Amino acid sequence: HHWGYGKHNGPEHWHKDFPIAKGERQSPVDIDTHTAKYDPSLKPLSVSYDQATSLRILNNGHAFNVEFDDSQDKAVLKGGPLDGTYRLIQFHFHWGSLDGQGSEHTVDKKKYAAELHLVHWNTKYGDFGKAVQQPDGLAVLGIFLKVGSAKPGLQKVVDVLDSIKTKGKSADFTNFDPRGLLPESLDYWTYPGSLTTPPLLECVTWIVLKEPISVSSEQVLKFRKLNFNGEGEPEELMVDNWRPAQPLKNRQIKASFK
Ligand SMILES: NS(=O)(=O)c1ccccc1Cl
Ligand SMILES: [Zn+2]
Repeated sequence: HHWGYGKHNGPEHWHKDFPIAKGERQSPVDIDTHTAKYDPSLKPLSVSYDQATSLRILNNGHAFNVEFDDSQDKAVLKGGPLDGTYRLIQFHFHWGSLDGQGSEHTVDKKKYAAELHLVHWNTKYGDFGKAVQQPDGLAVLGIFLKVGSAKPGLQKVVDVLDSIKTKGKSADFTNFDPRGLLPESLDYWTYPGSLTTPPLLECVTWIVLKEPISVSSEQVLKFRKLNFNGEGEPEELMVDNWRPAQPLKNRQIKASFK
């Protein structure tokens, strides 16, 4: 049936339903740190998450989304390479079956244990659905996770996962503050790319932070106890929900730092 991450419906199949899978600005990519070019004209990123309103967390059968109220300018991203204001609509993760894999972007071929995506849409296009139809419609902030010490501001997410074990379950998830997921530094690489899941629209400015956050072994362990299937189906653990690195082709990765 439909796309997933298994042997029969995984990334090497997606192009059949989604020919853009082999397009010119696909994500994720390997970030060759020696080839990315310092661009002294990029500004500092501006993450304004003080007023963020989270609503809900949901298992959509590929990952879990923590969803925000994006009907006003309450949590925005601006600056960096971005023109205009992008509102936070959701974040999710991609993670592995083992600590040695899980991230979508890689750094000099290094795979991290998981990668967080904070998904924002350009408010000149009025909603998320219109933004994805535009070459500068989305801005995703990518943050790598490595396993070491626990990240305290992730724990509230880890502790609700038992309640959304299977596809289609959701749970109320208000008053969660995503500034607790950020690393200290905001140095980044940026390039134009795509959703890394179907429909793989080429609508994203990717902003990937150099500095990983660390989470504990028990934290990422809880991610791996999720299910891709729906309740009362045979259990397929939700792991390795990451697309591998795609050809860079005709793109340059720019760095905010030297
Ligand atoms: N993995 S991703 O590219 O951030 C993504 C996934 C689903 C919807 C929107 C986006 Cl930007
Ligand atoms: Zn993602």
